[PDB]
Order: sequence, then structure tokens, then C-alpha cells
Amino acid sequence: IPGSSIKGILRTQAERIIRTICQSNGSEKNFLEQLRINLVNELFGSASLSQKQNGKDIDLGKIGALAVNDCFSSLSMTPDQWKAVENATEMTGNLQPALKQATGYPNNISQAYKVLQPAMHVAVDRWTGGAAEGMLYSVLEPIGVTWEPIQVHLDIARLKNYYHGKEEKLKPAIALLLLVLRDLANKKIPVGYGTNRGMGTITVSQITLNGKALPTELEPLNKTMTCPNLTDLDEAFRQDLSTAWKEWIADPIDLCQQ
Amino acid sequence: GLYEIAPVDLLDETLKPATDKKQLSPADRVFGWVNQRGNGCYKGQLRIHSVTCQHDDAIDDFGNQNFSVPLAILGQPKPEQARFYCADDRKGIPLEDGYDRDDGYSDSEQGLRGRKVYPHHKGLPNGYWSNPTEDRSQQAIQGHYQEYRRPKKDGLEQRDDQNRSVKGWVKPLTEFTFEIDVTNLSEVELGALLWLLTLPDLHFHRLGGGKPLGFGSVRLDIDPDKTDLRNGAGWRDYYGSLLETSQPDFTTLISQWINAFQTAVKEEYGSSSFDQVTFIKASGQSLQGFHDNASIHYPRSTPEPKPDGEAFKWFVANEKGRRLALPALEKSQSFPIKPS
Amino acid sequence: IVDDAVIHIPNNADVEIREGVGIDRHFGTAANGFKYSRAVIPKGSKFKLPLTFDSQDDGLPNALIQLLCALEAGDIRLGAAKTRGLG
RNA sequence: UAUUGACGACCCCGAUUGGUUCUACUACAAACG
Repeated sequence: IPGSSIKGILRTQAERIIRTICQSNGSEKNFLEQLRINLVNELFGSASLSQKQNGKDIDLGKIGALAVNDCFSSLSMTPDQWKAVENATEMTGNLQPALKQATGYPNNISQAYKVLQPAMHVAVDRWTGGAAEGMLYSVLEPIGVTWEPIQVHLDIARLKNYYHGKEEKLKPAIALLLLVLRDLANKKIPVGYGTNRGMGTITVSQITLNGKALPTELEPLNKTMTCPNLTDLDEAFRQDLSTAWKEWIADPIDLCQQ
Repeated sequence: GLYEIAPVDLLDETLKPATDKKQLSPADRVFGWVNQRGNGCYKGQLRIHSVTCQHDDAIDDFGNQNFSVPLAILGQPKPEQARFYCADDRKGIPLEDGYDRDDGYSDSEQGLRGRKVYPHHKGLPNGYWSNPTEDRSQQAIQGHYQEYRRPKKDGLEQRDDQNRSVKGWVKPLTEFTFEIDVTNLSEVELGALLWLLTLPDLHFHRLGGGKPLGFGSVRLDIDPDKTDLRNGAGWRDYYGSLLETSQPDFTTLISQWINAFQTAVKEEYGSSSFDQVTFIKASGQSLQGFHDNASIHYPRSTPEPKPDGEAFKWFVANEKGRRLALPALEKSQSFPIKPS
Repeated sequence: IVDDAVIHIPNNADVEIREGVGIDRHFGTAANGFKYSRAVIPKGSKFKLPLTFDSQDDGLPNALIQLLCALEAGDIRLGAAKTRGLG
């Protein structure tokens, strides 16, 4: 699961939260303009774009303080075992050995297909029934592939530089990120292909926040959370974040402008 | 002979699949759309996910893992049967009985019959699905033949390459839970959805395969305790804090959303009642099944499903006989076994 | 002095190509034009640390020891797409 | 004038976006008390 993919879904939910609060529509903006909204420009980053402000020339671009790493399965195959699957030609023919091999169950198609399952799909024509001409397709659904933990990295030092050193300006970005993680844990963010079409729902069983050299008021982030709703973080800390979050919602300034 | 009009021409441009972003109809918004003719796509506002079976022993092993019931014949749809697939009006009214076949796809003011549905097989008796390896197809046990099973010929299984066979099925009365995650549904679009998920008793949806044979009739109902619907104002409150906060009680509104849907249908498809709207009455009869207790089966010229399965010769008798068309679904009229 | 260092892709695995798309935030679908691909060096691939330091002071600088610690910690990132998975 | 007489599967992926935007040399050492 590319980190480009985990970052775009997190960014999409982050932006949707921001736009929801500000009631700000995205339909008229082009895609580069849709991306460019507050807090996500610092967390997720913004494109380099030199603009003359007034005599002064400023780059609107900044690298993301938030970085996501590609995710990988517990489940590995030799480079040829997978080529045996990619180059299979008959779903009930040579594909069955290929998947039995690649899943590690060479003699249990049942166990093999509890890991990688071929799924046929039809579009059904609305007057006739049956199936629409040509609209037969198949997915290799990784129904039982096990995955490694997703690893996100927030450069607090990079954020603090954007906020010109002001550690008090961190709290809304942290509050946003925890709201995005609350949605991720509540199945509100599906990942990958086909999310509306039978795929992409994840169950989040643990989130481990593990920062180093954090500023003293952000140190209650150092927590292993297992409740989806963040209730493993101290309520006094979640209320402090909520207060700074609400103060920002009341006036959603560009928090790195000074 | 060739009919004079192609079926695509008997469908209104407003009912054809959408070709641009501005002609997206309710389901094209709710479930999403991709243009089949060029650029243009829309991610659906409705996501089905988290399907779980509750029952552990949900699957009917008919006796041994190797047992398999041979499964009637699921033939291909043949819209060439203009008295079944063609409508005398773009309202979807059937063809008139007694006319010659050339009458079918004949005038641009003809229509298609619309969306094909498989009415629930109401009134199937006790033990109908029981012990399905038994070839009860040739006896009217409680007035129904074992219509889902391919009859034996000469006492041997007719596992020909026209029928499939199934090693098992999901038992009746087994239960699945799934969730629908919805985005930016209006009260009409939401009320339409919730109407389907809160249909009155004995309305049943049809699912999966084998629907002509009676398979896949399912009851959908909402679990309200796990449902969490809020408008954008309610999400501004939810995202307003990292502390937990009260969700609104959507159960006060569900009836209001359904009424918002129902009144919109009354207003745009002008009627004094919602239930008298023709696609609503037709859809209702599909979900409910037919009340007259006549059996549901493919046309044939004999009460029993005889093993040779000559379903075509009811259509032969109909052509030389009263040339009857497929009755309107909301009229609930059965065919005679001798259409002459 | 930092030399150019050739990358040894493990065994002789070929370069991967990674697809990218921008998803329109209104429609939820691939934004027009925003379809791209990036060749990426696999993972596990090795290259030399080609470093030379001429000292005028005695010993080795603390800042340079800290750098080598960060390298062994894996804290430095290299190349494009550092936030989007890579480097 | 309406008879002759039963067999038989099909669909196998389809449509689209395929790069977009920014940075394009900057200070120097030779000039100038």
C-alpha cells in the first residue's frame, strides 16, 4: 500500500474535516486549488509556487511535516511465484496452482483462497437481466492477506519552523491529526482500490503515538491508543487540544503567517 | 424477420445511462457513475462494507460434501420475445394481446417494459427447499413442483451443460449484518434508501443468483442502535472537539425522510397517492410477491416440469393461440397453462 | 567530500514503476491530467557511503558524529517524495 | 388453410485521466579606489 496512497486518503479526510467546519466547497476549484487549504498545507505540504505578494516574493510551497511510509504485507512471495499469478491465463486452470503456490498452501485451494480469492463480477443489464455484453470482470481479492503496521512520521521540528518556533501553534495541527486518526479507526477512511465496490475497509486495533523530544505540552501524545475515539489520551489533554482547536475554528487564519 | 426499431430507440434519452456530469439521476449520484462513452465519472456517495454472517453453520451441506443439486435451467434472457420485453407505451404498459409479432418493436411510441425484476416466490410450502437432492420435481407437493431442481431423465441426473449445479447454499433464516456508509444524501435520496431498508412485513428483496427459481429472497431491516446519521451541521459539532459528544437520535427523523421521498414521488410522478405510482406499485408487487397463490415458473404447456424442459412450446401455443403478453406486474395476472 | 555512489539493486531486480493519481476532491475520482508514474529504486538496495573528511582540528567533529548516528538510526531521507513513501 | 419438430447456452472485461504547477541558475574570484 504505497505511502502516497495512505497520505492521500489521510489528506482527503483532513481536508474534508477542515472544509466541513468552514463549510467551504470544493466543486468550483481545480485540483491544485482543492488541495490548498489551511493546516493541511503545513501537515501534508503544498506545491512549490512562487508568488509576488507585494514586491516581496514568497514560495507557497512547503514540504509536508507529515510523512507516510509504504505498507507491506506479512505475506511474501518469490519474484517468480507472483509472475506465475500475473501470467496465469485460466482462472480455474493454471491460476489455481499459481495462487496455491504464492499463498503458501500448495495443496489446499481452500486455505489458499482464504488468503487470495479470485472474485468474478458482472454488470447486469437492467431490462434483460443476465449479464451485460462484455461486462464480466474478475478481482484477485486479498481477503486474507495480513499487513504490517502503517507508520506515519510527523516532523514536529518542521512544523515548529513553519509556526516560527511557536509551540502553541502546534495544537490545531495536532488536533486535526488526531481527528483524522479517529476517523481512520472508526472505518471512515477506506484505503486502496474499489472502496465503494466491496473493498478497502480496515479495522484499526491499535494506534501507538510515540514521539521523541516533544514539547512538554504535547508529551501526553506518548500513548498507545486502542479505543477508536481517542479516549486513551488524557481528557485534560484532549480538552486542551479541543480548546486550541475551537479557538482556531473560530478564526481559521493561515497559522504559519505571522 | 427483423423488427423495425432497435430497443435502444424505444428508451427515452432521460432513462439511458448518463453521458455527462449534469444528467446524473438519483442512483447515479447515490451509487456513482462512470461514463461508458467518454470522459466523466463520479464516486458513489454510498459504500457497503463490513458484511458479516452471524450464523456459523449457515451453509446447507445437502448431506455430504460431494452432494450437489442440479439447478433447473437458468436460460439467457431473449428480448426477441417482444410481448414480454416490449411495452405498448413509454409508460411501460404491456403489448396488447392477440397482435402478430411484427407489432413488437414497431413504433417509436412503443416502449421497453422497464426494469426487470424477479417477484418474490410467495407461498412456497413447508419443506419446499428441504432435502433438495430429492427429485420431487414431478409431484405437486402442496400444489408446487420442485421448480428449482432440474428433473431427472430416465432416473439419471440431467447435469447437462445448460444447467449448473451447486454444492450447497446459504440456508434460509440465516442472518447477515452489513453497514452502509453514506455521504451527503439529501432527505429524498436518504428517504428512498431508508424506505427500501424499512419495507413493511413480507416485502422481500431479491439477491444473488437463481432468482427465477426462488433463490435469494431476503428481508432487509435496519439496526438502529448501530446507525449514526447526521447532517453537516452535526458533523461540525462532531469535529468541533476531540472529546466525545452526543450523537443526534436519527430515529425521530427516519419517518420524515421517508415522507420527504414519498411526497417527492407523488409530486413529480403526479398521483394522489404514493402507493399508486406505477413503478412504486410494480416495485411493491415484486418485493411482496404475487398474492393469487399461482405458482411462479417459466412458461410451459404442462403443470409438471417435464424432464425434457420444452418451455418453448408454451410460446408456440401462445403464438397460435391468444398471443398473450406478459401482464403488468401491478396487475398480478397469471398466465394460463394453455394460452389458447 | 561526498562521492557519487552507484546503487546495487538486490539480486538484479529491475526498477519498479509506481503509478500516481490525483483524486478530485469534489467527485472523488482521478483528476484530469493528474496521472503520473515514478520509477523507484526497490527496497533493500545498497549503495556506498562515500565520505571523506579533512580535519584541521584534532579528532572528529561532534556534529559529524551526530550525522553518522542519524545515518545508523535511519533518520536522513534522500531523493524525491520523502513525505509520500520514499527516501 | 397452418402446419413440420426440439433443441440450445452466452458474457471473458468495457469507459476514462496518462502528467499538472513552481524553481530555469544564485552568489562569487577579473569589475569598483
